[PDB]
Amino acid sequence: MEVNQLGLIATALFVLVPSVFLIILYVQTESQQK
Amino acid sequence: TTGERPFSDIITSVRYWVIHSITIPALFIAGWLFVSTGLAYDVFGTPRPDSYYAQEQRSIPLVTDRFEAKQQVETFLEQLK
Amino acid sequence: MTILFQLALAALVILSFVMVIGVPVAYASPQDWDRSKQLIFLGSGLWIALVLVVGVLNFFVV
Amino acid sequence: SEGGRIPLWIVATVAGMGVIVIVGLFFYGAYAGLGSSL
Amino acid sequence: SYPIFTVRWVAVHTLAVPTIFFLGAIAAMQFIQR
Amino acid sequence: TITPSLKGFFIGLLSGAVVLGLTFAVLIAISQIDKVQRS
Amino acid sequence: METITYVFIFACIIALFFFAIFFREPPRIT
Amino acid sequence: VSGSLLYGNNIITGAVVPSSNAIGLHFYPIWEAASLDEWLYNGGPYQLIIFHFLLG
Amino acid sequence: VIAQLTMIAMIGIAGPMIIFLLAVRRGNL
Amino acid sequence: AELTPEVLTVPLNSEGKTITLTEKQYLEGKRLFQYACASCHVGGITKTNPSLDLRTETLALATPPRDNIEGLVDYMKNPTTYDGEQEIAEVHPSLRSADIFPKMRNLTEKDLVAIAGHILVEPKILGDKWGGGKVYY
Amino acid sequence: ATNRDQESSGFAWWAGNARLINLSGKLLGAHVAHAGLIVFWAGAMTLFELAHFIPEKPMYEQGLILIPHIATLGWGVGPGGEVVDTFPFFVVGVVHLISSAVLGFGGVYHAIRGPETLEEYSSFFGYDWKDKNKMTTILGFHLIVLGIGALLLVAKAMFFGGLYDTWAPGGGDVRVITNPTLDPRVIFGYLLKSPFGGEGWIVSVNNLEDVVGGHIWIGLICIAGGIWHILTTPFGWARRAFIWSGEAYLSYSLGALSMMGFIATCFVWFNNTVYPSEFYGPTGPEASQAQAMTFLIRDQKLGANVGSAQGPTGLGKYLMRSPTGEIIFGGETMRFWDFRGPWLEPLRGPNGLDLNKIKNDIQPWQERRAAEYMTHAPLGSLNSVGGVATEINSVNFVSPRSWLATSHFVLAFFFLVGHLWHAGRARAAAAGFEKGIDRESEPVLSMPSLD
Amino acid sequence: ERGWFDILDDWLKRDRFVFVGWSGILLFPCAYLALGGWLTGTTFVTSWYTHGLASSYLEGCNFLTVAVSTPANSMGHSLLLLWGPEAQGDFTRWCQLGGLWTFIALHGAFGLIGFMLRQFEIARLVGVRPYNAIAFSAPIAVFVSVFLIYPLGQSSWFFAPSFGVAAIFRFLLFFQGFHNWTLNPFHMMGVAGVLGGALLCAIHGATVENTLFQDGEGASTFRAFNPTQAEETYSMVTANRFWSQIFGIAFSNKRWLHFFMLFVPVTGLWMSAIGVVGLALNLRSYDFISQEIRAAEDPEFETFYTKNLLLNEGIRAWMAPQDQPHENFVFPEEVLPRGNAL
Amino acid sequence: METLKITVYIVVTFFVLLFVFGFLSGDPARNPKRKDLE
Amino acid sequence: KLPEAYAIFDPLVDVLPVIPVLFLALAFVWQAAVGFR
Ligand code: CLA
Ligand code: CLA
Ligand code: CLA
Ligand code: CLA
Ligand code: CLA
Ligand code: CLA
Ligand SMILES: CC1=C(/C=C/C(C)=C/C=C/C(C)=C/C=C/C=C(C)/C=C/C=C(C)/C=C/C2=C(C)CCCC2(C)C)C(C)(C)CCC1
Ligand SMILES: CC1=C(/C=C/C(C)=C/C=C/C(C)=C\C=C\C=C(C)\C=C\C=C(C)\C=C\C2=C(C)CCCC2(C)C)C(C)(C)CCC1
Ligand SMILES: CC1=C(/C=C/C(C)=C/C=CC(/C)=C/C=C/C=C(C)/C=C/C=C(C)/C=C/C2=C(C)CCCC2(C)C)C(C)(C)CCC1
Ligand SMILES: CC1=C(/C=C/C(C)=C/C=C\C(C)=C\C=C\C=C(C)\C=C\C=C(C)\C=C\C2=C(C)CCCC2(C)C)C(C)(C)CCC1
Ligand SMILES: [Ca+2]
Ligand SMILES: [Cl-]
Ligand SMILES: [Cl-]
Ligand SMILES: [Mg+2]
Repeated sequence: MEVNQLGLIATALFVLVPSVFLIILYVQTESQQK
Repeated sequence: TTGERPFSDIITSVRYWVIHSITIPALFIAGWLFVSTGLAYDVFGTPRPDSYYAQEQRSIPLVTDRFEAKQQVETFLEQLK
Repeated sequence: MTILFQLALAALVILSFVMVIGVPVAYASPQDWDRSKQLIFLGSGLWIALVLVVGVLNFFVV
Repeated sequence: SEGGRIPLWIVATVAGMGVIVIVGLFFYGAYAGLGSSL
Repeated sequence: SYPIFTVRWVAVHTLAVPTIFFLGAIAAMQFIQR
Repeated sequence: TITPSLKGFFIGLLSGAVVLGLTFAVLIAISQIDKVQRS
Repeated sequence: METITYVFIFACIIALFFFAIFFREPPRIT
Repeated sequence: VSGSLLYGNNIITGAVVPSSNAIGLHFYPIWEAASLDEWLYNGGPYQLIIFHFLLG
Repeated sequence: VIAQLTMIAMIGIAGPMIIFLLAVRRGNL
Repeated sequence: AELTPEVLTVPLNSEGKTITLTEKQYLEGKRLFQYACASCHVGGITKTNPSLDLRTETLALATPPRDNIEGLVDYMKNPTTYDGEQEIAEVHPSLRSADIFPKMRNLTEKDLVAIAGHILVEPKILGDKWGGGKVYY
Repeated sequence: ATNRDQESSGFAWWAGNARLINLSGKLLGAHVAHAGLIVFWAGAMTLFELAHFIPEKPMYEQGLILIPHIATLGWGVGPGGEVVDTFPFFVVGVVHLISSAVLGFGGVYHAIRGPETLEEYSSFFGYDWKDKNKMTTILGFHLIVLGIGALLLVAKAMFFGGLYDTWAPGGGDVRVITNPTLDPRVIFGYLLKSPFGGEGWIVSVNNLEDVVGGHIWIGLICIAGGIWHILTTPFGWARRAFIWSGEAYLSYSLGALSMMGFIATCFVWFNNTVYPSEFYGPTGPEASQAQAMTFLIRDQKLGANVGSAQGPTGLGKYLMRSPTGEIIFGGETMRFWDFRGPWLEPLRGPNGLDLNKIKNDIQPWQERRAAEYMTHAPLGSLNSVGGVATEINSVNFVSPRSWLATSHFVLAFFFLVGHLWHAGRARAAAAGFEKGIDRESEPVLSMPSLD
Repeated sequence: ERGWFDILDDWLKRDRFVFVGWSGILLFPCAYLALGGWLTGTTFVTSWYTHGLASSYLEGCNFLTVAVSTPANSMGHSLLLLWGPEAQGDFTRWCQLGGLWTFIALHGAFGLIGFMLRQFEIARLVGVRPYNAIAFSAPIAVFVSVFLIYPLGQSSWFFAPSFGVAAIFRFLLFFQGFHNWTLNPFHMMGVAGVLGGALLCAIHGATVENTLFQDGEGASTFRAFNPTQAEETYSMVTANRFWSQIFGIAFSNKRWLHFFMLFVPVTGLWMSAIGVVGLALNLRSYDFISQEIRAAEDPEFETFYTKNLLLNEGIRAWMAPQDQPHENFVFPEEVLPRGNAL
Repeated sequence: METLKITVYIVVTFFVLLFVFGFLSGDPARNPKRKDLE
Repeated sequence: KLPEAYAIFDPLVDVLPVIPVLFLALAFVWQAAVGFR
């Protein structure tokens, strides 16, 4: 299909960037003192 | 409670109904006559069933000019003979 | 027989209306139940009678 | 003047029947005159 | 014991008075024939 | 020149000023007549 | 490549369901 | 009608397509078809899915 | 038309009448 | 616009004679048409044969001509195909087939005149809508 | 006043009839008065329909649902379903209306005057919901009663004039059923038929022999079951399987009635035997097929070879094959090829619609019937404007099939809802937590954590 | 300090049956006029000159079909003030030009402003956090995007929704046929937020109602609650276990639960507002280009998407001449798109 | 395809029997409170 | 139509089927009379 050839990178960064932001925040939360 | 007379007190009292067996029917009748006399049509400019089209006309009297719209409407009304 | 019929049927309707209001009021009223029970018996027998009357006279008016 | 003279259940029954009558008229009007399609 | 003409009274009548007038109008409308 | 629509604008301005004016006059008046009890 | 992307995102969502259910932070009464 | 991603659909356009009008309300389980190719052409997945779903 | 509205007027009033009569007479409502 | 005597004036026959229907006749015509005809002829079309409509011009080109009261009334007594060649009372409502189309049993000559008049007046009001079908709804 | 407020009863006004659960006399009043309401409606509605009825119009053009029921029983109708005598309708209506006075009398009496409870008054009429044997006994009585009803239908069919048979040879007519189907293979064979297309379970019953024989079976089954239940008490497994309370039995009956509602919906939508199209109008399938028939006829009259006519899609314009090869009408009506009707069947051969019969044997009465049904398809608006949603005002029509199907779907659904509500409440109340969780004995607090 | 301002403040903020406040001065006249204008128009006023439509009870319309209709397209985006150059102070003519539409829209808008301000004011006086007003920002975003921004991006107020039941339905079908608005992911988020909000509402109500503590002897359980009671009326713990075992996850935090109940529908509506803002400029999600290229080259290629576009094309051609009378559309029978038979 | 059919029929019958006999297995007794409901 | 002898009762007959609904409404009037206790 003649899709937009940037759709792949757009979707991939759309998922990855905020997901990564959240994982960073979660993981640095867990490692704080109990 | 906020200080006003309870509604149930008011609407279960004789005086309320003395007032309102007059005022309510009067208003209802006034609305009725507002229509039945045809005054509503005149006030609002609503076509009567015989005033939508001239006898042989099948074209909508659509307003097509912003600033001469008033005149346009008046002309459409005039063309109803 | 049309006079008999049309009035027996009007009387059936009228009595029915009377029973419809009267019976529950009687059943639930505290006083005068003695007079009521007999009035209800009378009304009921008369209602049944009028039903049968209208029913018979039907075939002499249709 | 005195609150309570006319029982609220009567007020409700009468007002309610009035509403039923007027709405009923509007539905009759759906089948007659303007808007009746006839 | 209780006031009659209050803010509430006014609010109520601003709605109720025209309402009855309009219902009367529309009722009249049900008998209009083309 | 004052066109009909400028005259209209002025009429609207006056009407709004009148409505708001009478509203505030009335509310102030009522507020003065029906003061809250304190102390 | 589009299809791969769509199915990938879906699969990530299902895996997410799995972790969100079986590896949630447990609710604790204090 | 193409419903699947690999046959040219995206997430918004994609669907499992309803069974054939020729079938109507006839029960069309896999075993009533002469083949899976037939089952697929006539929209058997739709019936299987919606019946299992509604039960479930 | 007048006859139909008269009929539904008597029939319609019958129920509330039952209730009203019982309420007036302190009946077993 | 009004339902004037002129609108209600329709051809009585093929010889130039007209008849002026009353408003009550027009109403009766609408009512009876709805009662007996509209199930198939709603809005002037024909559901079981859309090739043939109730437009005045079409009725004019039917054989015998049906663009007048008489033609339509006769049709209602003895319907034919559009060319007049075969009598179709057996599959079309008529007085002649009131036995198999029971709604025609209580239709009087007056009723037929009223229906015919409806058929001729309606297009004078509705224009292309009459016999136009869904396109003109 | 006993138990007629919330403080004493535990039930608010809006749940007021729950105040009646353990007051068998008043509850009897409620039930009898209600049966009064039902019979009242049957009678008054019948009289209204008759008063509004124009005999030379089809019933289905007149918003009639009860007269069609009476007519289906063979009363007041002759060949083709034509009305020959309106008097039977009048009788049915009047007798129901009169009977309603009686039921209402007993109902009002029991409800406000009679004994509030019946147990001290009578051991036979008194009952305890938890008394399993008394419950199965009363159930037994009612089963015998229903069986007698079904046999009343059989009696009407066999000995008192018969039933309207749309399938009657030479045309629909009232017919006495002399050889009802007794073969259990056929009768229960219906019960084992698929509910899907071309099978349609019990809704597929297509001849009065099967109907009457079926009612013979059901009558005997119901009477036998009634006797069984008078003479027995519930077995151990049943005792351990059910909740035994008023609300529970209510819930079971609600479930059953819901099921029955949906069944009736499909029955009136698809079946044209016990719901003759002469009285109820054509089914949707019937009307779609009737359209196809109509235009096949029209175009063939014009000279079309309808067998060889290829449509825009490649499928036959008029005729095509079903998925099993049967010759069927084409176009969208392809979906309705399972339709069967007296006006169409003469055109049916071993392999489906027969092209030579179509070419040579279509009778004017078939053209008439197909046109009539096509133009009385069960489509219409809520304000009863007949036809598709885009049709103009002109025709005052909604098919009786639509009114009855829609009404009964709505009713069946809310009764399913009622079933869930009352079954769940009966469970919770039986277990003793219908009013909420014991703060000092919250079950979950004694359960181990999930993680 | 005890000047007239503070005395006025005193009276305005008196605890009465209908609270007034400073916000009341904006809200009540504007809301009253908006509603009154709607009732007046729907009862008595035509749309003959603006739309070629009847729209009032007076003309024979019913509650479903009555409307206060938008002005003629030729009016453009005129404020259409009674005293403006169009009506020139003539009330009858003003009604006939569709003046009641802008009347209602604008009084409506300022009225919504008044209502939200009312929410803030009351929240402040009672001493609660102002989340009700914040949540109310979503209805406002919808009203503003749909009734104001949208027509402002189009040719005129004419294409705004008319204030009427059937008119609003028409607005829906127009958006399908012309904007393919269902295909728009902002609308999809709107849908998710609305249906999701209804789901949360239903599920939360039912969960609370079915995990109640028995706090009375009554089988009707509503009386067994006291407003001033300290204790939770239902069991969070039992509810949590129930949904955890049924659905896999469950709320464990009531504050989170209720904030989520705010978040979901408000956010949904806001997303839909953004989409409508796009539609103001005809910046639609109408097509998938890859789909069109494929279908253009391959006449055997069909999806529900292409089918829906056929539906849209039908809507446009069949409705446009009567829906847009100012265009003077004449579509010959032969140009009308139709399938076989129909 | 006949084997698939038989397999599915058997599976369905199996799970259905589990459902029915399961609810027949003293289900009213399976609650945290009052168990004696027989 | 009803048999001619009964024609005078047409208006009553026109009204009868709606009566059952009135019983539901009656239940509320009654409840109103006892204050929905
Ligand atoms: C099918 C409809 C129906 C029926 C049959 C009943 C039956 C009954 N209700 Mg009711 N109920 C209903 C609907 C119905 N309900 C509805 C819809 C509601 C919600 C609004 C309630 C709410 C309700 C409550 C809250 C209560 C009842 C209770 C009762 C019972 C006692 C009534 C009483 O004490 O009368 C007192 C009233 C009167 C004496 C006034 C007159 C009433 C009579 C019956 C009217 C008869 C009119 C009729 C036209 C006469 C024809 C006679 C003719 C044949 C000769 C009674 C068995 C009560 C109960 O449970 O008792 C323990 C109770 O507390 N019901
Ligand atoms: C089995 C149910 C049923 C059915 C299928 C019919 C079918 C028909 N009736 Mg009948 N009718 C019924 C019950 C039924 N009626 C009852 C109980 C009464 C007594 C009030 C009447 C009184 C009646 C009259 C007086 C007349 C008819 C006529 C007609 C026809 C026109 C109907 C119409 O126009 O609807 C209009 C549609 C409505 C009014 C909408 C109904 C929607 C309801 C309120 C929704 C119900 C929802 C659910 C049950 C409530 C649950 C709430 C939930 C929260 C729990 C039609 C053939 C007419 C006719 O043509 O006769 C020849 C006619 O004149 N009917
Ligand atoms: C299911 C319906 C039903 C039930 C279970 C009862 C139950 C009871 N009634 Mg009630 N009753 C009913 C309907 C019902 N009634 C009706 C409709 C009316 C109005 C006519 C009355 C009027 C009534 C009165 C006036 C009295 C009772 C009382 C009694 C009790 C004693 C009856 C007796 O001793 O019979 C013994 C048996 C006979 C006398 C012979 C019965 C002959 C029957 C009618 C033959 C026909 C049966 C046939 C199958 C019915 C089909 C009807 C169907 C079409 C609906 C008893 C508790 C009494 C009471 O409670 O005392 C305090 C009492 O005084 N009832
Ligand atoms: C309304 C009528 C009615 C009612 C309420 C009952 C109720 C009762 N009967 Mg029954 N019974 C009836 C009529 C009725 N009977 C009739 C007419 C007969 C004669 C045929 C019998 C013969 C009968 C017997 C012989 C027995 C009962 C028993 C029982 C009790 C438990 C039955 C139960 O658990 O069913 C649940 C049903 C089952 C467990 C059967 C298997 C369930 C399958 C899987 C359901 C399949 C149906 C499905 C929904 C699809 C339908 C179509 C299908 C045929 C393909 C119970 C008290 C028993 C009892 O305890 O006696 C004292 C008992 O042994 N009854
Ligand atoms: C045979 C059928 C049946 C029976 C006998 C009962 C009997 C009982 N149910 Mg009910 N119930 C049923 C069906 C039935 N239910 C169904 C189908 C539903 C699904 C909606 C429910 C849902 C239900 C609930 C939710 C509840 C009950 C409750 C109760 C009890 C008290 C009922 C009460 O007092 O109502 C009083 C009656 C009213 C307040 C009037 C209701 C108004 C209805 C919804 C509108 C009617 C619309 C009408 C058909 C069309 C419009 C007409 C227009 C004039 C308005 C009672 C034991 C309560 C309970 O749990 O008791 C333990 C209770 O809370 N039931
Ligand atoms: C606070 C409540 C309120 C508000 C916010 C509005 C707001 C609006 N209404 Mg109004 N309206 C209200 C109450 C309100 N209304 C009431 C109670 C009525 C009933 C009488 C009306 C009746 C009404 C009508 C009949 C109409 C409006 C319309 C309008 C709009 C245009 C107003 C305008 O142009 O003002 C301009 C004026 C001001 C903004 C006031 C300015 C005040 C400044 C600060 C003081 C300066 C004035 C100065 C002293 C004058 C000197 C001038 C000199 C040089 C000659 C506007 C959207 C119109 C509309 O909707 O058309 C579509 C319209 O036709 N309204
Ligand atoms: C605009 C205008 C303005 C103002 C005016 C107004 C403001 C008026 C008001 C008025 C209003 C304010 C209206 C009235 C009303 C209402 C009505 C119109 C009625 C109704 C409803 C109903 C009919 C009811 C019924 C129903 C429902 C709804 C409920 C329940 C159920 C029932 C069925 C009952 C001015 C002048 C300044 C200026 C210019 C313009
Ligand atoms: C058949 C016969 C008979 C009939 C009888 C019957 C049976 C009737 C009854 C009666 C009925 C049975 C009626 C009922 C009633 C009343 C009403 C009219 C109703 C209502 C309601 C209301 C109006 C409501 C209001 C309120 C309430 C109270 C509370 C809350 C609020 C409200 C608003 C809801 C007669 C005699 C005629 C004769 C002929 C035929
Ligand atoms: C428990 C109660 C309830 C319910 C009530 C009831 C449900 C009762 C009933 C039932 C009923 C259901 C009663 C009644 C009515 C009926 C009657 C009263 C009868 C009579 C009939 C007659 C009179 C007929 C006549 C006719 C002739 C025969 C021919 C044709 C014409 C005419 C129609 C005239 C309520 C809710 C209130 C609540 C409280 C308690
Ligand atoms: C007349 C008719 C006939 C016949 C009929 C038949 C013979 C049928 C039947 C009979 C029968 C035979 C019916 C039925 C079924 C039964 C039921 C419906 C069952 C149910 C079940 C249940 C419900 C149970 C529950 C549960 C279980 C599941 C488990 C555990 C727990 C419990 C137990 C709870 C025919 C169709 C041919 C035709 C038409 C007409
Ligand atoms: Ca005129
Ligand atoms: Cl043409
Ligand atoms: Cl087709
Ligand atoms: Mg009208």
